[PDB]
Amino acid sequence: KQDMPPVGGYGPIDYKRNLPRRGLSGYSMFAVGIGALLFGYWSMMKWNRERRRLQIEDFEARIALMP
Amino acid sequence: VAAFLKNVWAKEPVLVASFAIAGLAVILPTLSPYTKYSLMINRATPYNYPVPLRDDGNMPDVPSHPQDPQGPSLEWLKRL
Repeated sequence: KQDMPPVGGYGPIDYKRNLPRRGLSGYSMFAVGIGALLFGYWSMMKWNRERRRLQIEDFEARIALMP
Repeated sequence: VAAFLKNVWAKEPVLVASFAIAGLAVILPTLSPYTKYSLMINRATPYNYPVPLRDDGNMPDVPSHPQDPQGPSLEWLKRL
């Protein structure tokens, strides 16, 4: 008399197949790429030109002496 | 030819991006006035020694004093 089949309690689990967790698509990408890229170029011309100012300063001490 | 940019950018999207960097690179050095500031600096970098010359009568300009306003003005860069 002690056999298995239970009265209730069932799901089931799915046979489904989906995980569309997107994801900033469709022209939202290529937008964070370009602006941060020119931001790095914007970081230039305030350092290389600044080091160029120090570069003439470095060559200044050479020319002032040597007579 | 209007879909020709939309039947290869959905077909081979690698060299299409190369030709756009082949473009926008040849054209722009002839466009913005930030160039020729590249030329004014790259000539005004003193390597060698500026040797003075001999006076005889003239004197058109530039006496012996270095801190006199007697030469050019490249001092815009320090103000820049």
